[PDB]
Amino acid sequence: GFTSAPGQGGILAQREFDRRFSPHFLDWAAFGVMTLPSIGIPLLLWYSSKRKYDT
Amino acid sequence: KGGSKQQSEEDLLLQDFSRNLSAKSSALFFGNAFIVSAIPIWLYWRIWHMDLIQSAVLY
Repeated sequence: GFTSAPGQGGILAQREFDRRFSPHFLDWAAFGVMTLPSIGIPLLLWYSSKRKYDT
Repeated sequence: KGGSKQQSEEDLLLQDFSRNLSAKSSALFFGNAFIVSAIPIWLYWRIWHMDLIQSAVLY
């Protein structure tokens, strides 16, 4: 006798599977660093405002 | 020419305390307003998967 046949199945290429599901962490760190200047430089200037003459 | 000496007397009287938060009170408003607009972008990015570069002009 023959067992049940799952039929034709599509094996996802490792590259395609990674592109569809891989986690981005090093790009996430790099992105974050890239945004850091335009967001923080005004933030540091604002703290300079706090700390020179609002006390 | 006198106005110089009256303003010298006035800012000497200020120098008695000389806190002068006038400008930076504003400067802090402007800078922290920039920060408050900036803070949503980083939270949005990871959760909404919105590339910073594509929306950088919009941001």
